[PDB]
Amino acid sequence: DSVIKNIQQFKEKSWQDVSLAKMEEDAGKYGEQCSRLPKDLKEWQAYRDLKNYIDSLREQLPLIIPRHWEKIKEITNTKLNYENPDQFYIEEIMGALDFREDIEDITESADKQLKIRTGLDEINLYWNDMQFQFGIWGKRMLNGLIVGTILERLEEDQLQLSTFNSQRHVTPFKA
Amino acid sequence: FQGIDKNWMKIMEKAVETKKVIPCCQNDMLKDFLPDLNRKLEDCQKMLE
Repeated sequence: DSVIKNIQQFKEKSWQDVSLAKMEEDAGKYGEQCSRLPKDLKEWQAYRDLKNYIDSLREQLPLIIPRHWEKIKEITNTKLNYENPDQFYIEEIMGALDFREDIEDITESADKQLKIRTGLDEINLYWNDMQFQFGIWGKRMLNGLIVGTILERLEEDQLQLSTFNSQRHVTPFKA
Repeated sequence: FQGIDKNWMKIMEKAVETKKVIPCCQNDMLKDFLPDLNRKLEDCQKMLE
């Protein structure tokens, strides 16, 4: 009955379809603790299998919690899941190892790529927003009051771009 | 320096029209003239001295 009460909490977690972060590893852990010593005496292999299925979901739930998310879906056996499913995923994310952990490392990299791309998009805004600081000369025209402040940004950004160029994750936005 | 100043008068007449940074850096007339005007000013600077 406790094995059916765990299969229901999983079906409830399936119906939820939302990033599982805390409750999934807790519900499966607390029961499996009082089940391990009992399941040897209980025997009933269907209960141990359900406890095994509850443990695998507790593992997959921590892994579960953009272009990087679509690339994540790709290396797990799934297609616009992290799109259509992260929205409303019954048990596609939960179902989908070393090939899993290698995929996870390819998404953390894809997450770092995007974070640098956002950093470059931040640069592009401030160059547009800024305007050469024109100061009084009498009009007997105007002149650049501070070029040095803009020169500091040029080298700072050139150094940031050179620092990004050294990272392996620059290659897509390296152009 | 009568003529030189006109070419510089026109650069700062062009600066009012388009004031953004990325334009002024890439702007056609202003990129090409600063090297030329510099040699023209430096030659009138050295001649004054």
